[PDB]
Amino acid sequence: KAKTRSSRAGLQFPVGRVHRLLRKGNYAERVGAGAPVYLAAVLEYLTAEILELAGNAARDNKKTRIIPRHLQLAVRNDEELNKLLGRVTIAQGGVLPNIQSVLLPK
Amino acid sequence: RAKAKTRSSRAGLQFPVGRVHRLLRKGNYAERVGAGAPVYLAAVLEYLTAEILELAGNAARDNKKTRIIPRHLQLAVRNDEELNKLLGRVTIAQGGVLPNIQSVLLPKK
Amino acid sequence: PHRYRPGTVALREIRRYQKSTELLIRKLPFQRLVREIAQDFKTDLRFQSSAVMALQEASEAYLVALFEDTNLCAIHAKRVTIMPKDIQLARRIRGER
Amino acid sequence: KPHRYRPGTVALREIRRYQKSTELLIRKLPFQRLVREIAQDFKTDLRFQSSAVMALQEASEAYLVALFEDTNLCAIHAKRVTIMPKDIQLARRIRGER
Amino acid sequence: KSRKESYAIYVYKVLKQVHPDTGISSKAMSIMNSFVNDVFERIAGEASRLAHYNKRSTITSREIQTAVRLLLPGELAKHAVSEGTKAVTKYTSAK
Amino acid sequence: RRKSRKESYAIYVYKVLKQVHPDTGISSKAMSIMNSFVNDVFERIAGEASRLAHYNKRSTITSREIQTAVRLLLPGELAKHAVSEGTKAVTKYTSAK
Amino acid sequence: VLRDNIQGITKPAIRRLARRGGVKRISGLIYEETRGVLKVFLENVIRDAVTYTEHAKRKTVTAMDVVYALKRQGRTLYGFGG
Amino acid sequence: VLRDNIQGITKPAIRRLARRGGVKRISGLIYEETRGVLKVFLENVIRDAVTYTEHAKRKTVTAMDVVYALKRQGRTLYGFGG
DNA sequence: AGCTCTAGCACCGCTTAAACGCACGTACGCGCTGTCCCCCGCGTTTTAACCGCCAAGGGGATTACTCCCTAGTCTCCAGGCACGTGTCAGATATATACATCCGA
DNA sequence: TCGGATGTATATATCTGACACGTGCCTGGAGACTAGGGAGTAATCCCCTTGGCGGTTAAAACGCGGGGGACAGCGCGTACGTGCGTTTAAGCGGTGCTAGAGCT
Repeated sequence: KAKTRSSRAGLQFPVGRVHRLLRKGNYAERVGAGAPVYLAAVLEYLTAEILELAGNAARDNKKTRIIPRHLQLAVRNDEELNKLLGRVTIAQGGVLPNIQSVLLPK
Repeated sequence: RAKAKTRSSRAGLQFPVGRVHRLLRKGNYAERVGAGAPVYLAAVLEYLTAEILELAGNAARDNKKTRIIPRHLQLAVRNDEELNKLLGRVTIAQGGVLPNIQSVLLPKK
Repeated sequence: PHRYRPGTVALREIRRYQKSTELLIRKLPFQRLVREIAQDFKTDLRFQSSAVMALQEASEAYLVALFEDTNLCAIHAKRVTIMPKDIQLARRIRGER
Repeated sequence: KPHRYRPGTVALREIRRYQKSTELLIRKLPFQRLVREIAQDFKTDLRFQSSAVMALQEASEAYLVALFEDTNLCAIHAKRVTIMPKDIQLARRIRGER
Repeated sequence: KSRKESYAIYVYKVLKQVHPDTGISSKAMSIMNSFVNDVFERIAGEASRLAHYNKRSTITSREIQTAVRLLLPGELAKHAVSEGTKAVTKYTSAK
Repeated sequence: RRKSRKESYAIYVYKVLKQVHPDTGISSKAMSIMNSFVNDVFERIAGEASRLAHYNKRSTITSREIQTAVRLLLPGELAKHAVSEGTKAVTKYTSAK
Repeated sequence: VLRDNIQGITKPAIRRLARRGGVKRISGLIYEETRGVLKVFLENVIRDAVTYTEHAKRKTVTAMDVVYALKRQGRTLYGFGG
Repeated sequence: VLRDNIQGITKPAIRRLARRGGVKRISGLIYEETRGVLKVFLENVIRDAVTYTEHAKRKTVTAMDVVYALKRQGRTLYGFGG
């Protein structure tokens, strides 16, 4: 019986695919076996964080399907995923609802 | 054995194609490096070096100096509109800044 | 008859367009502009339908972001009307000019 | 009565002097202590190459000088001669630093 | 090749683990896949620089951990390092 | 002990200086900047040449990748001259042994 | 040959973009300045995109070509491929 | 041991930097704003520099660590190697 | 080099709602003014930055040795990915609450 | 003040095409074994960072006068917003094709 490296680490992201991409990407002459495991975990964790905040935004909008609007709202409302994705444009994401108080009526 | 002649001298370049070739390989930029790749790259680097040194030498003469110093390099890189675009994100050590004052700050009669 | 005063609907339009995700520029006119520019680099180029949309998404996002920077510098001059000098200052402080 | 230059005259002379020369404007020791103070908060007993402190100073002075140019522009844009904190805050906000 | 590899299945499995009641549009999924690929390239890209700067020839957990400490903001980094170290610990301990 | 050899573009920058300005010299500090500049531009073109090969999933970096990388990274007139210089160097080199 | 299509980007479209950007009031000159700015922006992105197309020896600009151009210019776009 | 050295960067030092930046008149409030901005700038660069030092398991921060930190931060410094 | 057959390009026809030109008001640009304050310019005071020389030790660089870790290859098999499918989430349509703005 | 206008938000129902589910299968991961050198260890060295003393002398700090500019307040006008009638062409549906991306 063969047990996939993803299940050994308790991860969903494919360690094998991450290992193959690390090797095929020519990022270095060699790739330690711990590197794809560690990287897959970081990517899987960051994926959950985005999806978690996006899911909350969806529930707040009484929606149960994540759409680009929820991703943008989550990314821009999160004080640190915005720092990670400050240079990133999200298709159909739009912008955060924001009006400067100087523009509002007295 | 034929007399060894450097690829740079064959290409009529001062920059070492061999060194550029070794770095293109040692840096693992790709699995393989075509023999023409380091020649083309060395020529571009040699040209860009001449471009900055020419303007820097002019700035040195304009400053009545014979040795190029970082000030001359900054004045050259910043006075040229294209070099300032290529090196806009680049800071030059001890280069200072261009001697420009906003006209609105100058006194008026 | 009833009429909304100047800026009343503008505040409503802001909410409408901030609440909406769709592209604000007409798709076909933007595609024509892309072609007009692209043809200068190479004749009879072809564009994937998704490539034109990618250009529009980026162009609208860039302009919207620029208008925010424009608005912020307009507010800094204690003005509410954005002027070309606001765009010029924003583009200058952003480092793209 | 003693000779006195008009307000801003010496400022213009100072601008020329500091723009013409390439001397570093921050004292090395106060900046070096500042670097080690900030560094001591990230990892204890770190050591700094003399050139490493200088590299940080050149970047820091270039960053602040560039920021002051952008700050002067937004101050001038507000039709003001005196730069205010809101000018720096706007420059940083437009620069995407906030 | 004709077959295209995407994180769709894994993003969906993570979504199921996060919010089983919640779905995700194909457009949002495309964004997520592009985000995962971009973050992968950033970490692997920085990991290559770290190895080269030390003239090292292999990417290890230390390079990934350091790249994550450099690219991720502080709390994302601390939590991602905890997740990465936990996953490597379980993997190595499970043997 | 003896210091292990550190490579530098110093002598090549100097030979180019002697060409553009035989009477002009260059301080060690300015030379260090020029060396940093050469290395930075090298890494930028090489980094883009890698992406180009990778985007087409090619295994070899050739003159085509370098020429395209130069056109992308360098500004308009610098690119035109650099492409001309790179082409002239490569074409004449091909005529050699 | 298509020409003078920049004026085809309607005045309300520029207004809508400004409204989304939070602009309450728009000067009559913003429309020409925005078209010029957009013209420069699209020129830079299309120049690089076409350059990738030409290097690939292709005649059709793929959406990935635009993403690479945007990626090179530090404005990476998510949603059109990885 | 070390404390408050951000206040040791003198008011004239900030003035000189502003004068080189072409600023003709400087409000007294700029000094504290500048120290705060300078502090966060140095913190970001030093954090990355120390991270390179730590990954190399070294105890002294080299000029290369600073140059790589700056390069990663998006601002390249010429004249210190690399 | 060769084939495939994708989908990009082109056009017609109809729809309609966005775009436009124009009417006309008053919101807001900003010239002008007042004024007071706070920043400048200078002298005085002073302090710690700087220079320079010496300690010393540690940690960085180097050599030598090792070994255990990864790349390559092979076998294998079931995970993952196009095809198939359908059912139910939100678009569309309708009713209708409820806050905000305007005209008096 | 304030009530009326009135757009936006919310609640309900029908629908539907999109994604959630199922399947076939095959290829790339997993298991196995190897070589061998990169990384890790240990010993060494020395240099360069930290640390101290001395002093001086330039630079910083401190006070002050005062002036000019920050900007509150004002005037005021025209530019820009809103509304309307007009019409424009974008968008959609459909049909044609074939360059040229994709694969071998």
